[PDB]
Amino acid sequence: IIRTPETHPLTWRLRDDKQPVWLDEYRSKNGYEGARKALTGLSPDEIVNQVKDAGLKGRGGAGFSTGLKWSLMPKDESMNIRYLLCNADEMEPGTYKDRLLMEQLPHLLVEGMLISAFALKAYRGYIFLRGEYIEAAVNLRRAIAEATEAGLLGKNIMGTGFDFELFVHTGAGRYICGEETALINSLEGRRANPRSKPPFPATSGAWGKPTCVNNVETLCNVPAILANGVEWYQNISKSKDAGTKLMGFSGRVKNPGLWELPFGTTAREILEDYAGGMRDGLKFKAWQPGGAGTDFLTEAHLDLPMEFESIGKAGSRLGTALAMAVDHEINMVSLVRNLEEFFARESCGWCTPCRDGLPWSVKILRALERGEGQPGDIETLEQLCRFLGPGKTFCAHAPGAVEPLQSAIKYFREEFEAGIKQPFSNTHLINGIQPNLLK
Amino acid sequence: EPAWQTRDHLDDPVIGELRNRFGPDAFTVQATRTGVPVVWIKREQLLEVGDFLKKLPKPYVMLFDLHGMDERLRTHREGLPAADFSVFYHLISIDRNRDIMLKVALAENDLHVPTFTKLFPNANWYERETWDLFGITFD
Amino acid sequence: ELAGIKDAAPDATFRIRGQKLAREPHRYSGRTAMRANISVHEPRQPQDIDTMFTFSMEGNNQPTAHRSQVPFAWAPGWNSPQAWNKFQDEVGGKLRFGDPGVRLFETSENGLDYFTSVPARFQPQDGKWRIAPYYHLFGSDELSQRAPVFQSRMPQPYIKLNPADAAKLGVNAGTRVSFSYDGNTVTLPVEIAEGLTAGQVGLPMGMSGIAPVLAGAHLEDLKEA
Amino acid sequence: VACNLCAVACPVGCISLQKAETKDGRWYPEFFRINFSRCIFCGLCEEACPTTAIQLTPDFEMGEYKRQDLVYEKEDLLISGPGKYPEYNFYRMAGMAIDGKDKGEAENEAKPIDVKSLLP
Amino acid sequence: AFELSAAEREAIEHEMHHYEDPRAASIEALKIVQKQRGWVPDGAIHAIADVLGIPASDVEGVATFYSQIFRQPVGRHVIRYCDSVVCHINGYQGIQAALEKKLNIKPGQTTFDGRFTLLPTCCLGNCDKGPNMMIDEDTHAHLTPEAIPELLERYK
Amino acid sequence: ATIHVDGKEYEVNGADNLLEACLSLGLDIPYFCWHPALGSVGACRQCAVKQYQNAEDTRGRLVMSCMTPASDGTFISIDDEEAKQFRESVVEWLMTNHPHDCPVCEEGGNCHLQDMTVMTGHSFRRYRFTKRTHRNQDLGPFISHEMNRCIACYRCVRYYKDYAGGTDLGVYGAHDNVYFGRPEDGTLESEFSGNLVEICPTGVFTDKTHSERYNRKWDMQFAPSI
Ligand SMILES: NC(=O)C1=CN([C@@H]2O[C@H](COP(=O)(O)OP(=O)(O)OC[C@H]3O[C@@H](n4cnc5c(N)ncnc54)[C@H](O)[C@@H]3O)[C@@H](O)[C@H]2O)C=CC1
Ligand SMILES: Cc1cc2nc3c(=O)[nH]c(=O)nc-3n(C[C@H](O)[C@H](O)[C@H](O)COP(=O)(O)O)c2cc1C
Ligand code: SF4
Ligand code: SF4
Ligand code: SF4
Ligand code: SF4
Ligand code: SF4
Ligand code: FES
Ligand code: FES
Ligand SMILES: [Ca+2]
Repeated sequence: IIRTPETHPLTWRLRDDKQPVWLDEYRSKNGYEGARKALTGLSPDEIVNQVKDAGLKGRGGAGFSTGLKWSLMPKDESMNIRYLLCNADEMEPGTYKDRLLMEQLPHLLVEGMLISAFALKAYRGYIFLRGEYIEAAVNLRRAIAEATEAGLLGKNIMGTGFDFELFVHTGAGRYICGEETALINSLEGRRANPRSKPPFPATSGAWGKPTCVNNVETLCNVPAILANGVEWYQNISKSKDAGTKLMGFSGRVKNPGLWELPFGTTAREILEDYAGGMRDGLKFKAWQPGGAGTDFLTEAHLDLPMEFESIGKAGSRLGTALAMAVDHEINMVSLVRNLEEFFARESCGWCTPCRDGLPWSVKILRALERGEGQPGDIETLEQLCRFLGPGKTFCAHAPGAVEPLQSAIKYFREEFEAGIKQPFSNTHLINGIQPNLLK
Repeated sequence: EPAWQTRDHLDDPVIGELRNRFGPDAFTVQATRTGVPVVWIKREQLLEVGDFLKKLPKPYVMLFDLHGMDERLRTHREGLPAADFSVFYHLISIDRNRDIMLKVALAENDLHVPTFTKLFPNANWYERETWDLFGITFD
Repeated sequence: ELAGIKDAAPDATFRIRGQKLAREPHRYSGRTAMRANISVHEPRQPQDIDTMFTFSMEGNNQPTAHRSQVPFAWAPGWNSPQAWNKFQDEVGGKLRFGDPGVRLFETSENGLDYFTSVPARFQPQDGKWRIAPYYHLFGSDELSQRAPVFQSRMPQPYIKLNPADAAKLGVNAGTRVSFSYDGNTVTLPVEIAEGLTAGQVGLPMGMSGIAPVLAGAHLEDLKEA
Repeated sequence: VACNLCAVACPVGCISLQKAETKDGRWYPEFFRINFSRCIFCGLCEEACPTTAIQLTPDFEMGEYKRQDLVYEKEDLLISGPGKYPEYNFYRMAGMAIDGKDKGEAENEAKPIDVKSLLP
Repeated sequence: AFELSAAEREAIEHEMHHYEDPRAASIEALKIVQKQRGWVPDGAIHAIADVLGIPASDVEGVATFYSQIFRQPVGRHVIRYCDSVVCHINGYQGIQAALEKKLNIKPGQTTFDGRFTLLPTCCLGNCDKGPNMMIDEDTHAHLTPEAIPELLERYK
Repeated sequence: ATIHVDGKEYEVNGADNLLEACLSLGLDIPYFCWHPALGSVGACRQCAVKQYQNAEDTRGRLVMSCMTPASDGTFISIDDEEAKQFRESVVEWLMTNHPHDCPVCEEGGNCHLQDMTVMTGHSFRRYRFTKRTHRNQDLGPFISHEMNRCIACYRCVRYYKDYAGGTDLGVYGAHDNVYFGRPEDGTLESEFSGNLVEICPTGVFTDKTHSERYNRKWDMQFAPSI
């Protein structure tokens, strides 16, 4: 499959031997042209408005528009100290797009942070990276050294007077650190408890200073916009969500992989025309569109375009757009138990409903797995779904935790009914006391 | 609706009869869980209300109870007339199978009520006990 | 000058709608068994002719009672120290009818003059040790050291020395030195206080055997025992 | 466990007791006296006991010559067996650690997990 | 008895050069101590607190918060197998059973000779090549239960 | 500022949050992690009410009264069915790991968690699984430590570190194994560490000097003194 630079702005310069692209090869293949144009011929407000009217949305999984997030930075000239953070955590199960993005294209991320830091007037930049991406860390550090030697980073970048210093902050292995306020707290050397918003990090983020946090893929989408223009970016696809997106299917398919597709590409083309469909002897049962924190969908939802509004209207989320396919051999109770065990052991412990209700769901699903389920367990799971939604917990970790549970209860309830075998028993008999026989 | 719900009993025909006889501003209807219509009557209209209830088409013929209450320490007196003490009169009409609780508010210094013995003779001992335990004088 | 103490608290005739203020809660227990070993007959309740409080539960402790002296916070449904929220006008503010206590004096219209007695600088004289006061929250108070639970929290009695003074005396940290004050030789172990200025020796005030009036005094023949 | 629930639930207020603690950390009454000249034998203390320690037994022959001898101390109340509830033990339910029962050894309780453990 | 080495201390100060607050180098200081000594001992918390100028309670809370900072002693090699949803679909349980059979230990435990420490871990970002295992610095994908003891013999 | 609580109009301070404004009016909202001297953090998720956009609104949304300002023209409901159910669910979740310890606990009869368990109306247990446990620490001669009773409301660490300025108390651990205490056994070094016995809404931090000769709150003869 040919990857022209006009329709594959991110992955057209990948090498066929899966090797990283360094500074000379990157600059030979139209590298740092958008950074040069932005830093020389464009004001920071012009770059912010260009990203805004290009329609670039957040690729972290929420779909918030990046230009509006950049526009809510304070207009006071007294706040000269500003921070740009790259959320290179990518700790969601089913998500592997940032690893491919910086393990073999680090200079794209470096250029994107350079452009975003000039646009945001960000004096410092940090790449909050997970500790498990060692090769990505090595490639990013080598690319930072190469860009500093070439004058692309440091003091007096391109002679324009703009000074930008970029660091890589390798994390210590916790899933909640991907939350942007928890990311800021972890960057400050604290426990990664998230923060209540308002105030948003644009007003008071890292060390009280104005801070903008963006995903790896958004910052990789930035230089293509700055180099080729807005009119090219809006004409990539005829959909509401502008630009391309890294989509792909994972789990017992013929080609579990990663491709760059325009928005509006239906999930059946990703599963069959790209991933090759299910493996031999396996039939399709369900799929999660955007990682471990999204609602399950059935075969009837496979003919749906992978946009935010289209997947949102089906009772799920687009998320990271890396779908995971479940075949008929996988029990839904075991899968949801694995998901909830992950979500319960990756809680940050701050707020009560997640911290004290995800283990209850884990224990209920464990009881349903071994057939020790008792009546009222699924009603308890449904109430845990209802009372861990948005606004009930301090952050959005627990709504994403309870989305697969409620989608599996909705679509595959007969597998959950099969675990309830024992009668309900919470009390043991105490001799000499007649119990209250509640009918 | 459960039997313990708070009701004002404005659908009671005695409330409408008292509205048509004494006027809407003459007394205050209190919503309680007693199950009975509680009407706060002004003191100078107490014997008139007693005569009117005794001369109804289905009269209130029995003074079920008559006693007092110290309202000085009562903090939750919302929707109630200002009172330091109060005297309540529980009256039963057997023909209607209904009953009504009249309440007379009293200040701490003017603790005197017109006596109820000309309408119901059990008010003798009831008012003697109310004077004994609360200090309310019955003229 | 002490005429304001009359308005500190209301007198013993103060009542809340005729009743006194309760010292103990309404669910106080054991009344017919607290003294049953001494005598099975219940004694007379202790009368308080001095103040408006009573030695019983037959009193007023309503959160809406018009008073400033609250013996304890309790509300129906609020048994914790969060009942003080019920006892306030607004939560975290003042008491509902004013906090107790009255200032004896107001701010004067005119002030003092400048004190021209500027002292001379501290000169470390040979053979005399200025007693620098050291205070401890557990131990300096006269009555708090008598509390037996404090002796685990009360520090050991040391004496503080400068590194230069300790090197001049040839003493280390932890060794015992003896000093005579008013013809009384007492020995104490030594810590090395780095921030203490030379020519001074540091004594913990209010301790066992160290009176607080020793602060600012001088010491003689402070030597290793 | 000297929790004083029976003393406060007594409508006569004829129970007096004081909490003491052993070196292992279990609670017990330092003393326990009931003024049986005041007690109305209403069983509210037994109803309020969360350990089934205090019990009302089928015994009515309690006549006395002096009223001071109707004050029964802990020596006159503590019997050698379980009484009407032969198997209930509160300290098997409680989370407090005592002798013979460390943390996590009670009913429906898991072993304590250290914060320094390597598991996520 | 703990004492920070000179190289550890200089690396810590170079880390606090990167931030406007010295507290922000606590995670990387703990990681430096962990890389030098395998884990973070009890006195390392007070040493890092003394160097950084922050209380030791915050350093202990950070060390106990993060799963990749080990406050208990581990073996010379740490096996971390993914147990998330995609590797559950790809069958990590056979890999875990093979690991428990070869090492004769449960997850979270250490081999009797101190060579291997078996640990579950969250998604490694390699779901398209699952199941995945992460030994000390190397990630291994496309795992099979037959290749587990062959793979384990190259880590002496 | 004008608020409407359950259809009744109230005049409050717009600079206050909804929880302290509603507690100043005499209304009862359960809460754990908010203190008047410490401020609002939105941790325990117990103070939930239902806020409406306007007067003619029926759906609403669950907000937290400690984290919501009591601005002018606010419309909230405390006795809403969903808010009551969520507050009872929060008490139930806190009660899943709580030890059966009230008779042998020095906070009994003086416990904020007891009052809020009764206030939310939660008296039936349907959780049938195990409860997490914690070892205790020796915190010195004044404070007794019992970490099984913790509800992870972060009042102790907020008071001790932000307010009192102490250094040796902190929060350690993770998802449901959060531990509140010292990094090692030793005496609490703050001169105001004794306020933890009233700051903590549970019996984790208790007056050991009182715990020697312990008696319940209802059995005390109290006086106002200096
Ligand atoms: N590894 C991954 O990529 C993971 C991604 N996610 C995604 O995270 C999403 C939730 O992200 P959150 O940040 O918790 O929620 P969110 O949707 O509220 O925030 C997303 C972005 O929008 C910005 N934003 C929203 N409203 C704003 C306003 N009024 N003013 C200023 N900025 C505003 C935030 O600053 C943030 O950068 C989920 O939809 C999920 O798909 C979740 C888990 C893991
Ligand atoms: C529990 C949780 C975990 C998250 N983890 C990540 C993550 O690992 N990587 C990421 O880019 N965003 C993550 N996010 C989303 C961020 O909050 C935020 O949307 C993102 O870092 C930047 O937004 P953007 O999409 O505009 O770039 C997470 C959100 C939540 C609630
Ligand atoms: S939902 Fe609450 S406890 Fe869970 S990760 Fe978010 S803030 Fe932490
Ligand atoms: S039975 Fe006796 S001791 Fe027990 S509560 Fe009743 S009166 Fe008190
Ligand atoms: S007898 Fe029962 S209720 Fe009374 S103090 Fe002992 S354990 Fe508590
Ligand atoms: S802290 Fe409160 S709820 Fe917990 S055991 Fe003690 S009294 Fe009971
Ligand atoms: S120990 Fe007490 S104050 Fe601290 S978080 Fe736990 S319950 Fe709250
Ligand atoms: S689920 Fe195992 S690598 Fe992602
Ligand atoms: S008091 Fe508001 S969430 Fe805790
Ligand atoms: Ca006196």
